[PDB]
Amino acid sequence: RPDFCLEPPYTGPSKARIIRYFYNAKAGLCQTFVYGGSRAKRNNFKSAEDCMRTCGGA
Amino acid sequence: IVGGYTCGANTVPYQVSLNSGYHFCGGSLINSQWVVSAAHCYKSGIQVRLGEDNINVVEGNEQFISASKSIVHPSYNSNTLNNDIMLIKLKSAASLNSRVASISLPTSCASAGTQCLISGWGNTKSSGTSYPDVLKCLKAPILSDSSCKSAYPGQITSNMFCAGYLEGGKDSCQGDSGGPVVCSGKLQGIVSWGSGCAQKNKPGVYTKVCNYVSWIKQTIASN
Ligand SMILES: [Ca+2]
Ligand SMILES: [Ca+2]
Ligand code: NA
Repeated sequence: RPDFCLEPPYTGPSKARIIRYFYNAKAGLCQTFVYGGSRAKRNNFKSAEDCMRTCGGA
Repeated sequence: IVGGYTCGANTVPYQVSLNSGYHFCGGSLINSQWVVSAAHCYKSGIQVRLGEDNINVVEGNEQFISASKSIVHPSYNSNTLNNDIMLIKLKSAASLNSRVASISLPTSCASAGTQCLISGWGNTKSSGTSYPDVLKCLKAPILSDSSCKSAYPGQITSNMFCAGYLEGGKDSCQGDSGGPVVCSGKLQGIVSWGSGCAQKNKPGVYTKVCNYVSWIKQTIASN
């Protein structure tokens, strides 16, 4: 099945500026991005630790 | 705010910033202890920042007050974004002055074409990223429900309304959510969502405050 850790970060339609983490496969690390507040995809974490635990090494 | 202008220090006294270690949403002060924002702006450890202009520097007129309560509308739907409204109670009453003031709730809904003031510290670029230090403002008209539905097929509910310009270039953006849309001195909208920002044929969508006046008053009074 497709690895959700490899999907590009998704901001969504809402207009909040919430900082979340996503696994950047090209760089091999969890980076920050702007989440709009709704319709989050799975490559969206509240902390670097959550991101590494879920997507580390993808 | 994309395509707007610098409001001027404290020229929008009811505009507040919601901070959770950084600015993430806006809000509108409706009385000394209550702020209206968006449901999707619900976050942990919210601190309401009043009397702000430059959000990155202490200028002297600020009041930082923690949220003691954050009540999301009981019918908020995180998928459709219907009922995108939240009420925040201030832990201690804000000191009202010329730079920190409340905005009146509407007595009736605003008609299409009515000019309004939209403000916030959100992204100022339609394509790319640039967040302002000072508060930005935008004059934009309320759009018809027919045009709103045409722009967003099967997405506009009775609790939403579009505002802006169909040609693109002027709109609210990421970081503006929860903020005000004031028309003729009344809070008619809450920055909610849209397809990107300032895109042609994709005006911003806002929560229709006039549909929630009774709920707002009763909820504030019961908390
Ligand atoms: Ca990063
Ligand atoms: Ca400041
Ligand atoms: Na200033």
